[PDB]
Amino acid sequence: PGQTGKIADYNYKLPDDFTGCVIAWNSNNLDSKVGGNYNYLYRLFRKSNLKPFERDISTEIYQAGSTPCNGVEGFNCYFPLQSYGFQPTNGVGYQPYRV
Amino acid sequence: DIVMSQSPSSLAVSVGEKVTMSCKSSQSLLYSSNQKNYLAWYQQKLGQTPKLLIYWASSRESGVPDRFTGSGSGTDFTLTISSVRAEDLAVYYCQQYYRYPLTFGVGTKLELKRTVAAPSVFIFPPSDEQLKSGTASVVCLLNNFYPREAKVQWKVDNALQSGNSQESVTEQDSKDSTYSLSSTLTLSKADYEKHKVYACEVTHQGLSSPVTKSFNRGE
Amino acid sequence: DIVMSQSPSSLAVSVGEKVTMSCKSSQSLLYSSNQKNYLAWYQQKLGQTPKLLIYWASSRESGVPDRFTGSGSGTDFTLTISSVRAEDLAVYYCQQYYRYPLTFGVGTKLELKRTVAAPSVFIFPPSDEQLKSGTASVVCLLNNFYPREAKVQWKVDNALQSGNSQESVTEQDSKDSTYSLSSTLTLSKADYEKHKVYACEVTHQGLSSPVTKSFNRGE
Amino acid sequence: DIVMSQSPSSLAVSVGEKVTMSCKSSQSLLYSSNQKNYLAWYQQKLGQTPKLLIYWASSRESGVPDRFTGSGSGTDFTLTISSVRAEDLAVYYCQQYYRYPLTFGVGTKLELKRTVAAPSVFIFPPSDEQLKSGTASVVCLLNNFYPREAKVQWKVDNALQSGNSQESVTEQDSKDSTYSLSSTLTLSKADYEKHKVYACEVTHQGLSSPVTKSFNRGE
Amino acid sequence: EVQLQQSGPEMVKPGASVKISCKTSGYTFTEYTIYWVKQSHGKSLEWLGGINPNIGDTTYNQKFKGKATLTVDTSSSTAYMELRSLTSEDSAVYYCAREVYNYSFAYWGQGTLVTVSAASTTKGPSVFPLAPSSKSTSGGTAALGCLVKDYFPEPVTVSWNSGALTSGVHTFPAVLQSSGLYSLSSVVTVPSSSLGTQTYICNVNHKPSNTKVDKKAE
Amino acid sequence: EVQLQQSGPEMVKPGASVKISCKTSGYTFTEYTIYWVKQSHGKSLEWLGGINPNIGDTTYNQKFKGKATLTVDTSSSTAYMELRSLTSEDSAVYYCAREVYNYSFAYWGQGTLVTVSAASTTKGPSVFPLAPSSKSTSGGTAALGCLVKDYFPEPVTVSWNSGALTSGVHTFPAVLQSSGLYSLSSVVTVPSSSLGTQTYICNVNHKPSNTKVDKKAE
Amino acid sequence: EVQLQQSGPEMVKPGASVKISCKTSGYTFTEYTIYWVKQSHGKSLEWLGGINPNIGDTTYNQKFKGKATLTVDTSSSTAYMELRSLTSEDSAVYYCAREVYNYSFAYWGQGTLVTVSAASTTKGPSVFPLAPSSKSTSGGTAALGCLVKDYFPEPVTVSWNSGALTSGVHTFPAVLQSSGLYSLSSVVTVPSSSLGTQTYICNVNHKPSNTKVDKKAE
Ligand SMILES: *[C@@H]1O[C@H](CO)[C@@H](O[C@@H]2O[C@H](CO)[C@@H](O[C@@H]3O[C@H](CO[C@H]4O[C@H](CO[C@H]5O[C@H](CO)[C@@H](O)[C@H](O)[C@@H]5O)[C@@H](O)[C@H](O)[C@@H]4O)[C@@H](O)[C@H](O)[C@@H]3O)[C@H](O)[C@H]2NC(C)=O)[C@H](O)[C@H]1NC(C)=O
Ligand SMILES: *[C@@H]1O[C@H](CO[C@@H]2O[C@@H](C)[C@@H](O)[C@@H](O)[C@@H]2O)[C@@H](O[C@@H]2O[C@H](CO)[C@@H](O[C@@H]3O[C@H](CO)[C@@H](O)[C@H](O)[C@@H]3O)[C@H](O)[C@H]2NC(C)=O)[C@H](O)[C@H]1NC(C)=O
Ligand SMILES: *[C@@H]1O[C@H](CO)[C@@H](O)[C@H](O)[C@H]1NC(C)=O
Repeated sequence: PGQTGKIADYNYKLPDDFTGCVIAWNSNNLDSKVGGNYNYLYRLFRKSNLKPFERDISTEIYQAGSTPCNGVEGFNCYFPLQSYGFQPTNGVGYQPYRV
Repeated sequence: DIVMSQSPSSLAVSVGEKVTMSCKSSQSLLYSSNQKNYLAWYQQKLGQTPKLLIYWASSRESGVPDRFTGSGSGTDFTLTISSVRAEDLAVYYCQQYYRYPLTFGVGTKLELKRTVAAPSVFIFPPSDEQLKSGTASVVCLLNNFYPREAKVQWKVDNALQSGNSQESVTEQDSKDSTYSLSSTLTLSKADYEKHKVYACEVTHQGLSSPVTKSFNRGE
Repeated sequence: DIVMSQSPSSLAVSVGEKVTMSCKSSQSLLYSSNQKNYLAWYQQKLGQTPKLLIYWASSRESGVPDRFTGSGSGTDFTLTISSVRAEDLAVYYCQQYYRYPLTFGVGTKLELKRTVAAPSVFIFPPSDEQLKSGTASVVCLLNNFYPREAKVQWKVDNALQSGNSQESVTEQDSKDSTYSLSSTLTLSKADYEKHKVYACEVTHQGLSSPVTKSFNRGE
Repeated sequence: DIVMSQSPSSLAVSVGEKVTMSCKSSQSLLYSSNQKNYLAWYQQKLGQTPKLLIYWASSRESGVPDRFTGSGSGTDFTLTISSVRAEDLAVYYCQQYYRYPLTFGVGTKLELKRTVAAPSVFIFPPSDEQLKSGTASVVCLLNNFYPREAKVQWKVDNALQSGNSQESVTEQDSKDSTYSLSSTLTLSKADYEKHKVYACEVTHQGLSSPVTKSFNRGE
Repeated sequence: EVQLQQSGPEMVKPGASVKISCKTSGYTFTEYTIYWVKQSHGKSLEWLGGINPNIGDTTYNQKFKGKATLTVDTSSSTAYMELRSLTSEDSAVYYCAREVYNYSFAYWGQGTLVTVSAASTTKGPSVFPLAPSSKSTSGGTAALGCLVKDYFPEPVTVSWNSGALTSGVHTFPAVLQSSGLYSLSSVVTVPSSSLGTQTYICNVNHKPSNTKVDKKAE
Repeated sequence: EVQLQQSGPEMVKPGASVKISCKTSGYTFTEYTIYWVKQSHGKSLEWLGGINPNIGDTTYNQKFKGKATLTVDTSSSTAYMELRSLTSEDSAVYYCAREVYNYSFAYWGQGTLVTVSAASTTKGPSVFPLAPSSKSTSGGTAALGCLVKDYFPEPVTVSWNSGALTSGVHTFPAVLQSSGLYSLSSVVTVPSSSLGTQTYICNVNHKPSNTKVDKKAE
Repeated sequence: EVQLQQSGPEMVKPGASVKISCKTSGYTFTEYTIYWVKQSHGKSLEWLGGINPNIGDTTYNQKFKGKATLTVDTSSSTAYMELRSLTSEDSAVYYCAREVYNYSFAYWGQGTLVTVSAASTTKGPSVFPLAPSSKSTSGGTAALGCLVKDYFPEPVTVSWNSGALTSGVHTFPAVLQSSGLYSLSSVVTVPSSSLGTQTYICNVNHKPSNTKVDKKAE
């Protein structure tokens, strides 16, 4: 509550008046496999601002410049999602948290 | 789309009237989703780099001067300056940011209302100091002439030779209501000793007969 | 067209006295309503611009401490420096905005009386070599003494020639607070070869008897 | 009281070791009250301004990268650089201020080593075309060598000539990470033609055989 | 209030290096990017492009495409656009502009109005005025100017002939001559019946070269 | 806020006019006015007018009445002033500060120097080596110097022992000769009984003109 | 608001003094005392001592004490430094240091370029070509250049062949030889494939004196 971030804006918002509890634990030792973990991503770029408790299921192409992409990508039209590329045998610091 | 580069050159525009900076877009307002337009205006005055003036063809920010008067939509765009003043006399340009490739057009270079006149042709002898430099410089200069696309005729020693003279028009005048062309003659001193007569013949619109003064060998 | 006189004519006054700066107006300044007089006094530092001291004849400016006091009446309101400070060393002006045009005087420059110290004055005999240079520059040096009403005396074989001598002074210093002088001599070629004696004699207040220097041929 | 000795001069430092250069303080510096000591360590880029590393003899400045883990008090002092990078290569200093005066060493240069390699030593005889000016210069120069530990021996007529200059060596080369030590010899033209023998003996560390450069006049 | 300011006089010689910089200010650099423009020194304005540095791939218009090696920096607050084989004809100022999620070129700086030569050899400035010798029987008025030679770079401000007519500021568009420095001329109107009361004096007011010489024509 | 910035000394021959203003900003053209202040080399100031914002009606001082040309720009709330055929006492630096409803001037700009000269180019003064001629019986101490004449523009410094202490640098209150070019020297402290053990060299080292000349006096 | 700028442009002959001061300001005057330290050609900063005008009297390091007799201003918060009996030994880079009650030296100032040279006249660099004498058996690659000796003043960085191969040129720290002029060397290795097929020209860039000379190396 009260924090900011690209995750907190385009991935998952949380109310300031949130009275609750959250549980997390390490679970990346078998839910992943070598070759980069593209299974779990995080949203970076989105044209419409998200509201609290709204789901992000759209995968629209990022629209980088003022000149509209409008279905055609290229210069100033770049893809909005990228993978993690983490290695499976790293510590929890390089690992996701299951919440 | 096609990169805009206006042709033909002339499409008359007036100062102080409903000024029209005419450049059309090859596309209509048919923006596929949610119908958003992408129009700009960058106009270059003396030295100053143009800033944001118009965005999305309908709305300007708070503090943007009301000189812009909304008119035209679709395949056409035209901006009108409100009460053109000395601040509003400059070179004009237009721009859009809708699709590939992005470009800035040629724009419109402003000219103001006044009738065509005759050049101020006069003959001036070269000073003895300048001739010492090894070149003979005779000044033949023109005033009060028009338009943008003109021509100057140069004849040398009864033989039609071109490409040996320098010509360039003067910008929008400040005080004496005059345009001018700078011509510095490019020859060697050797021609001065093997030839005798150096005179300029100007045949622009404003004259009835060309001005040709005659002189005797030795200035 | 309108005359306003400061005072005194001159005053060699010290830092630490109570110096008098007043500037007079044409008529009494007091009107009934708002009971205020439109007038302000200024001080200019050397090189720096004038700065405000008094306004509206009764109070003192925010930023200007109580060193200066607002006083005076009628035509005159007083500029008083209580224990003239180390940063008050500059000229003092008076400014008027009570009757147009804005007409100004020179202001009060507070010099100080000191005992005269004489700089080492010498003159160089011009050889015939100097004629090759094309310019005559004889040197006579004055510096480090007071006041501005000093003298440069030119005697040549008991003949008084005038109309070619000027003076130039510097300002107050911190340690000795005397000045630096520069006087320039330019002579004619006709007098250069027809005589052998040309000199400058300083006879300021601080000497007892004027010294008549002389020299003999042979170095 | 306390005197400080900086060392070593030039020795390679690697990534990830615990740096320890011999900096000596003659007396224990344990400040009696509050048992708090005060120390400052320097880092200066080549020619730059110095900066602090460890203060209070134990603690580092907050917000500084983790290459810096130093401490030391009394007689115990040691600078530590972990992961020495190519820009961290410069000269480091040590200085106490538990007691006036401050004492400063001759300087401690930390270097970076690579695989063994050596440059071919050069000899520089003067060209005879320059003899137009009337001066002849026989110079022995070693340039672009690594490691910095090289030396020049001056022998003329089997007599050791030294103590005629004070040295300040070149820093890192951008091309091959090398250095340069140069000595300049000046003589007169008159004895130049009638004397012939001037040579230097090079004993570079990276050479596998004793190199004896020599020159013959006339081939 | 995002502000980007230009910097650096440009007299570029071909085959040389160039220092690319844009001092971004008014914003943390991870929010808004930089788009660049070239001015064709008195021709139609030329759009080139910019970068959104998230992956870095960019394509410009043809002239600015691939001459040099294209770089970018998301961290030290500098965007990069350069040219190799810089010549006199394309000798132009590196303009860059901040972007807005609505509009691409949003704010400029003070800018640099720079005239560039291709490192031609310097030539000394020699005063060459022209004055008539006999009486001027043309009648009424004339048109003459003074020669300002071997100046680099712009600008100059000129007044003429003791304000006989209150005009006389004239600095015409110049072309590249063979001397490596452009040529200047002016125009003035002066009555011809002033043989003795008025003279032709030209004040060379080229600020860069610090040349100031006058001359009284008898 | 109330910021008025002026700069740039202009040297033009008599008869023309130069374009300098005192630009206010941020407020509607309704209320406040302006003064210009000219100082004439330690003599009286030279006020020339002020601008009335409500109508544009202008003020003249009666003696210099028709000198001022009347202009006003309501949209920018600031105009420009120009003077023609001024006299020598108006030929100096220009200052102004935005007029205050209470008193005249509070905070200033840098200013601009305009002085009326007769088209005279900088002519080098003659420098000669210095050697004593008569015996040193002047009294007090020893002091000698070289006369420097006809310099422009400011400043000029002649060095004694290469100028270590701030003794030997000065700025005279201004006076106008026929060309109005000034004469600056330096002050040195030397014992009177030590004539012969010291060297005295005079060089002109005018920094603005890019002058650096070497000279040995035996 | 700590603002420290050392200042004072002078080019000094032997036998004079030097004054490098710090225009300190920003905080309460008596809170800190700010002291001085000496730098010579990149060696350890030799700390000299300090004087507090709020203390007034003089006591220093015994080693650097007697030569100085110093004034210092409490009002301008400006500290000055001057040692007397100056010779070439104290010709050194001067810094002033800010005291902290936790550590001693963390943040430094600009520094000054103060050199007391032995009256070397300003003379251009005399290029001396170098050619092999015995057989060309240098080994690895060829080495040829132009020797720079007896020049004044510092510095020299040599550009090579009209600004093409201009990365990595180097300059020695400056010392005064018995020759009476600075003798610094700058030379680079040249590729061995250009033995005859390329022309050898030296381009010295002695910027302070503005001298540019050309010479061919065989
Ligand atoms: C249960 O499910 C129903 C229907 O699925 C939900 O009902 C809607 O609830 C919302 C919440 O208030 C109502 O409010 C409206 O919300 C609009 C926002 O939705 C718009 O964007 C959507 C996203 O589209 C992108 O991604 C989808 C991928 O799934 C792609 O299909 C699209 O092409 C796009 O890529 C659109 O799909 C949708 O059409 C809208 O454009 C907002 O715009 C409105 O103004 C309003 O706020 C909405 O009216 C309800 N609609 C219906 C039919 O019920 C309900 O919330 C779910 N949950 C519960 C508890 O009932
Ligand atoms: C920048 O662009 C936004 C619109 O962009 C939108 O941003 C998010 C909210 C998402 O919805 C995006 O999908 C979307 O692209 C401007 O916001 C609004 O723009 C509209 C224009 O269609 C404005 O409508 C009019 O604006 C004029 C301005 O003269 C008003 O006078 C009218 O009354 C009418 O409102 C609308 O006002 C505007 N809203 C706000 C809050 O600004 C945004 O203005 C624009 N900003 C700039 C600086 O260009
Ligand atoms: C210096 O030490 C004092 C202890 O009194 C502390 O308050 C202060 O934060 C220290 N300064 C720094 C920069 O750590």
